[PDB]
Order: sequence, then structure tokens, then C-alpha cells
Amino acid sequence: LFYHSVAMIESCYVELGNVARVSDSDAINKYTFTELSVQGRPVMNRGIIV
Amino acid sequence: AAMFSRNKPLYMTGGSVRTIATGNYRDAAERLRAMDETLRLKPFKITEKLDFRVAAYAIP
Amino acid sequence: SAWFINAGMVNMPTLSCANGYYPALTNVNPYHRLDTWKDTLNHWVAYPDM
Repeated sequence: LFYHSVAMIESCYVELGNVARVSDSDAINKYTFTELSVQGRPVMNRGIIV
Repeated sequence: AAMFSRNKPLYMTGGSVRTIATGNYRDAAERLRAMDETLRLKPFKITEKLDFRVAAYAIP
Repeated sequence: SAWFINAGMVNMPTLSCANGYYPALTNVNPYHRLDTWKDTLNHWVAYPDM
């Protein structure tokens, strides 16, 4: 689980690095990158989905 | 069509009323939302251009 | 100057919203009529003085 944990946080914090450097005036931006990717019916886009 | 009340015009507000049929609901029951309730997350490939300071995501 | 004597009336719609009570109705797959439905905000946030 230790190796699986570091693999997940390293994947997330790397991508949030190059997501923070996009202008709001764009299709896939800071606020609306979760909605277009998700093709299901979750209650709220939070927790494990993001 | 016009309606009056208290010597002033009474206007209709809200949504557009439709002719509800028995078929219009049970076609969504026939549909069932048959999209298997499986959270399929699709990726976005980052694309670099002249500035490089700001990032741009593409669909494929 | 005859146009601007009598005060013209600005029709402001009544403020009502039920997203806070039932957050299940607002999810990741929203309904829109036009596909260019986020252009006006993306334009303003980029160039306010336009």
C-alpha cells in the first residue's frame, strides 16, 4: 500500500502543477476539467473521482 | 389570448406546458438509462504552443 | 433630448434558485441547447473592458 500511495499522490500533484498554468478563458480549464472526463452518474464530483 | 384582473393585464409565467402522453415516460423506462453505471474517466493530452508559460488541453 | 426626459423601466427578473437544497439535480453531465453556451463568460473573464 506504501508504494501504491506514493504512486497516486505523485501522479496527482504533478498534473495539478501543469493544470494551475492554464487561463480560465478555455474549454478544459481549472473549474471544468472533471465534468468532461467523467462519463458516469456520481452524486457530487469530489473525493476519489477528482 | 388575453386575461384581465383588477383592471390590469394578468400575464402567464413559468415553463411551456406540453401534451403529456403515456408513451413519453415509459420510453425512458424502455431506455431505463441502460448506460452501465461504471465511472469511466477519459484522459486529456496536454499540447504545447509558442508561449509555453500557459497550458492548453486537447480532447484526444 | 425628448427621448431621455421620462425614466425608462429596467425589468429585473425575480431571484429564485433551488440548487443548495437539492444538489443531486446538478451533476457532471449538464443539459444545454447550444454547444457555444460558455463563450460569453470565457470572453468577459479574459477581456472585461471589451
